[PDB]
Amino acid sequence: KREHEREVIQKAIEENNNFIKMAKEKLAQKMESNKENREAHLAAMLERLQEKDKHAEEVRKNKELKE
Amino acid sequence: MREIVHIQAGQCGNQIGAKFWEVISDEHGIDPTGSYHGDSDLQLERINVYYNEATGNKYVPRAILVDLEPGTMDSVRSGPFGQIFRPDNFVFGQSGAGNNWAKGHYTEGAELVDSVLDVVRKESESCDCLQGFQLTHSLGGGTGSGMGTLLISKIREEYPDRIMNTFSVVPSPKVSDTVVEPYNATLSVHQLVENTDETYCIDNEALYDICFRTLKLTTPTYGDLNHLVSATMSGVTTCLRFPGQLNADLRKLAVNMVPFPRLHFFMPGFAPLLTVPELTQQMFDAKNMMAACDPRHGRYLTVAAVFRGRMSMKEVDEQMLNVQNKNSSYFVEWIPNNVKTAVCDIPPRGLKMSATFIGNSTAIQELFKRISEQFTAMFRRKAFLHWYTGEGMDEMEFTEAESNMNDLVSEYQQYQDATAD
Amino acid sequence: MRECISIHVGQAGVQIGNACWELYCLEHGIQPDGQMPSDKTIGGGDDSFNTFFSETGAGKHVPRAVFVDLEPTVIDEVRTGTYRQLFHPEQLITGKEDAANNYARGHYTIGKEIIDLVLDRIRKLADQCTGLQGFLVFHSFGGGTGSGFTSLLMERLSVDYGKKSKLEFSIYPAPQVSTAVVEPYNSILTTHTTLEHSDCAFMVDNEAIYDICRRNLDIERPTYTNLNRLISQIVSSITASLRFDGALNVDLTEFQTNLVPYPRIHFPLATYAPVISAEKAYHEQLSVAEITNACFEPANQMVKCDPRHGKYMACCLLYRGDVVPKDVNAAIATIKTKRSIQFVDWCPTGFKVGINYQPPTVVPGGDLAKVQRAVCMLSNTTAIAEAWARLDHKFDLMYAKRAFVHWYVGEGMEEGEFSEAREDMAALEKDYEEVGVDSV
Ligand SMILES: Nc1nc2c(ncn2[C@@H]2O[C@H](COP(=O)(O)OP(=O)(O)OP(=O)(O)O)[C@@H](O)[C@H]2O)c(=O)[nH]1
Ligand SMILES: Nc1nc2c(ncn2[C@@H]2O[C@H](COP(=O)(O)OP(=O)(O)OP(=O)(O)O)[C@@H](O)[C@H]2O)c(=O)[nH]1
Ligand SMILES: CCOc1ccc(-c2cn(C)nc2-c2cc(OC)c(OC)c(OC)c2)cc1
Ligand SMILES: [Ca+2]
Ligand SMILES: [Mg+2]
Ligand SMILES: [Mg+2]
Repeated sequence: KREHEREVIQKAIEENNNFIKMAKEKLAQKMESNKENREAHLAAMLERLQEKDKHAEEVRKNKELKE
Repeated sequence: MREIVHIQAGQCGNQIGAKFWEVISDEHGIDPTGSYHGDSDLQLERINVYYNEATGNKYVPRAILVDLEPGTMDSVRSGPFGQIFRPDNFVFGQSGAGNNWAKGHYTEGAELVDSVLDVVRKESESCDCLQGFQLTHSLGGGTGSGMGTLLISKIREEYPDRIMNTFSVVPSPKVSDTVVEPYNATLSVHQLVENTDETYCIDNEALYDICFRTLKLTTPTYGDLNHLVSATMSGVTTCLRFPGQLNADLRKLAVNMVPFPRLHFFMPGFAPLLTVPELTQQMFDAKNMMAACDPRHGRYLTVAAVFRGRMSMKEVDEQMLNVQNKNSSYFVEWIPNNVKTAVCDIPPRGLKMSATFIGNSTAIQELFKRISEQFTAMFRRKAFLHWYTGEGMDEMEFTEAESNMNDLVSEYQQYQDATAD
Repeated sequence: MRECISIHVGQAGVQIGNACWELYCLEHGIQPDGQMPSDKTIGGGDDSFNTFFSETGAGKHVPRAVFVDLEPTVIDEVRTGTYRQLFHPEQLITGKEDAANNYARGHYTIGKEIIDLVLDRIRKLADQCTGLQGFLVFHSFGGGTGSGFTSLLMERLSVDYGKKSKLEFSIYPAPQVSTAVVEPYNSILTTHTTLEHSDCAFMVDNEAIYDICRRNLDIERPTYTNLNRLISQIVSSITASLRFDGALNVDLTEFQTNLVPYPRIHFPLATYAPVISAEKAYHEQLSVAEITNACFEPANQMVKCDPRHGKYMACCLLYRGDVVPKDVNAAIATIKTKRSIQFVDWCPTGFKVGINYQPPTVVPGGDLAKVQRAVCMLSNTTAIAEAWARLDHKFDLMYAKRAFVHWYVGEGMEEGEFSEAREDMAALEKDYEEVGVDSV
C-alpha cells in the first residue's frame, strides 16, 4: 500500500507535467508555423511588387530603344 | 490606430479632395487659417485622424497635393480652404499628362513619384500610429489614373500592412467626351484589384443622372457633381472622424466589408439628395447610388449604413431589419448579419437627418461591364494605341487588363449565383 | 488566502470589469480612492473580501486584477474615470493597434508583442498571494483581442501555473448589440483553442441580456452600460461565495464539483432573478418562492436555449439576502411537481443550495430596483449545446464559400486551423448529445 501511495502521487505529477510540456510545445509549434506563414505571405506580396518594377524598366527601355 | 494619410492626384482628385477638406473642416470647427472655432468636445476627440497639431494650436491636413500639371496647385491654393494646406506638401510637375495613363504610370510620372514619396514618408513617420492611406483620383485621366495607381503600388512596398483606400472617380461619356477614357479606366482597374484593400466607385454617369433627374439641373457643372462627391466622402468617414459607441477604423471596416480580397469595389449612396422609414427606403433605392448600377440586378455581399442626426435608434434598428426581411433575396444567405449600421449624433451642415450607404454588391459588374464595352469597342480595331505603345507599352498589357477586369466580373457573378445548400 | 486574480481582456472584458469592480466596492463599502473605513487591520488581513482585494500599508484596497486591451481607448477611460485611483497603473495594460476583429491578430501578430508583458504583470499579482486559488477571465467571443489574445493567454497561463484553476466569463455574440461578420469564426476559433485550458466557463448571450433589459427594465434600446450592469450582478452572485463570510455559504469550487461531470462539459447555464424596475417593484416584495420559480422561466437565462427540451446534469441555487433554508426547501418542493425538470439517469436529482446574507446592492442611478433577496441558478443542462449549434451553423455558411478566410490566412493562419476547430465543435455537440442518452 505504501508503494501504491507513491505510485499515485508520482503519476499525478507526471500528468500535470505532461500537460504543461505538450501545451508548451504545441504553442511553440503554432507561433513558429504562423511566423513562417505570415512572412511567406508578405514575401510573395513584395516579390510581385518587385516584379512590377522590372516590367516598368522594360517599358522605359522600349521608349528609349525605339527612336 | 488613428492617423490617415490623404493623397490627391490629378485634377479630379485635387478638386474632390479640396471639397472634402472644406466640408470636414467645417464639421470639425476649423477655419481657413486653422483654428478651433466650435463648441463640442466631440469635434476634436478624433481630430488626429486627418489633422496634424502644429504650434499655436494650428490644425493642418495630412494631405499630399500632387499633379503633373501646375495651375491645379494655384486653384487649390486660391480656393476657400487653400491656405490651410501645408506648403511643402504641394508636389507638382511640369508638362502634364494629356490623358495618357502610360505617361502617368511608366514614364513622366515615374520621375516625379520619388519626391511625392518623400512627403508621404515625412508625414507617415510623424504619425503616432499610422492606420492607412486614402487616394482621391479619377480612372479616366492621365495623372490620377496612371500616376495614382503607381503611388498605390509604391506605397504598398514601404507600408504593405497598412490599409489602402481609394475614392476612384470612374469616367462617363455623358460628363466628359474624351475618346480614350475607356483605355485608362481598364488599365487602372488592373492595378486596383491587386493593390488596394477597398475602393469607393464614385461614378460620373450616376452623378450626372442624379444631377439631371433628381436635382433637376438641365446641364450640370463639375461643381454640381462634387456637391455629391463631398457629401458621400463626408458620410463614409463620419465614423472615423467622430466618436459614437462604435470605434471605427479602416481595418475593421475592410475586414467586415471584403469577403474576398479582389471583391472590394463599393457602391456608395446618400439620402436625401425627413423621417427614418423614408431615409432607409431612400438609401437602398437605386436612384440614390453614386455608381450606375441597380441593387436589384445582383446581391449584397456586405453593406454598411451610416445615419446622422438625432433620431430614435430603436426606430432605425426596426427599419433596417425591415428592409432585410422584405428584400431577403437581395442579400446573400451564406453571410449572416451582413448589413451593419452605425449612428452619429452630429449631422452634416445643411441637413437635420442624412443617411450614407456603402455596399459591396455583385451588381457592380454592371459598371465594369460598361467600361469593358467602351474599351473593347476601341481595342478590337487597335484604335488610338500609338499614344501608349509610343510611350513603351506592349499590346499584351491591354489584353491582361481586359482579361483581369472580365475575371472580376465573372467572380462577382460566381458569388451572385452561389447558394447555401 | 484563497486569492482570486481577475483578468479582463479586450473591450467587453474591460467594460464588464468596470461594472464588476464598481459593484464589488459598493458591496464591501470600499470608496473610489480605495479606503475601507470598516477595515481595521491596516496593511493586510485574512478576511473574505481579501480574496479579491489586497491592501497597501496606507490602507488602499486594490483589486487583484489586470486589464488588457490591444488599443488604448477603452482602458484610457478607466485611467481618467471615477475609479482611476483604485488601480495601480501597471494593472492597466495597452498597445496602440487592435486585433481588428481578427483572432489571428489577437493570438499571433499584435498579440505576441504584449503577451510577455502581461504574464509579467499577472506574475506580480500572483507573488502578492499566499495561497492563490485561480484566475477569472473576462472576454468576448467576437472580438479579435477577446478571442485571440485570450486563447494565447489561457495557453500561457496553463504553462506558468500548471493546472491551477481558470474560469471564463465569455460574451457570446448577438446581432442586436454590435456584431461583426466574422464573429462566428472568432467564436469557434477561441472556443476550440481554450477548451483544454478552461476549468469552467459561464457563457453570456448578449441577446439574452438584451431581451431581459427590454422586457424587465423597460429599456427601449439598451446600451453596453445597461447590459454590463445586469451581467455584473450575475458575476457578483457567482463570486459572492468567495468574497463573504457565511454559515450557510457554499464555496464556488464545491458547486463546480457538481457542475462539471466530464472536463469538456464545463459550460453552466446562468439564470438570475429578480430583474425588475423601481416602478414595478414599488409595494411589491418578491418572496423566495417567486424568485426561485423565476429561475425556471427561460426568459431569465444568460443564454438562449430551452432546458425543457433537454436534460439536467446539475442544479445549484445561489441565494443572497434575506433567505433561510426553510423557505428554499418549500420553494423547491413546489417546483419539483409543477415544472419540467428531467435529470439524466446517471446523476442524482438534488438541488444544491447556498445562501449569503449580505443582501444584493445596486449601482446608484442604475435601472435595477433594490430588492431584499435574490438568486442565481447555475445548472448544467444539455440544452446549452443549442448555443454551440446556432454559432456552428453561421460558421458553416461562410466557411463553405471561404468568406473572409483570407484576413486570417494573411496574418499567418492555415485553413487547417478552421477545420480542426470546427471538428472540435462538432465533437463537443456530440458529447453534449451522448451524456443525455440513457444507460444500458
Ligand atoms: N466628378 C468629377 N469628375 C471630374 C472632375 N474633374 C475631372 N473629372 C473627370 O476626370 C476625368 C479626366 O481626369 P482628370 O482628373 O481631369 O485628369 P488628370 O488625372 O488630372 O490627368 P491629366 O489631366 O492628364 O494630368 C474625366 O472623365 C472627367 O469627367 C470633378 O471635379 N468631378
Ligand atoms: N455585454 C457586452 N458586450 C460587449 C461589450 N463590448 C463589446 N461587446 C461585444 O464584444 C464583441 C466585440 O468584441 P470586443 O470585446 O469589443 O473587441 P476587442 O476584444 O476589443 O477586440 P479588438 O477590438 O478586435 O481588438 C461583440 O460581440 C460585442 O457585442 C460590453 O461592454 N458589454
Ligand atoms: C457588413 C459588415 O460591415 C461592417 C461591420 C463593422 C464595421 C465597423 C466595426 N467597427 C469597430 N467600426 C466599423 C465601422 C463602421 C462604419 O459604418 C457602419 C464605418 O463607416 C464607414 C467605419 O469607418 C471606417 C467603421 C464596419 C462594417
Ligand atoms: Ca484587512
Ligand atoms: Mg490635368
Ligand atoms: Mg477593441
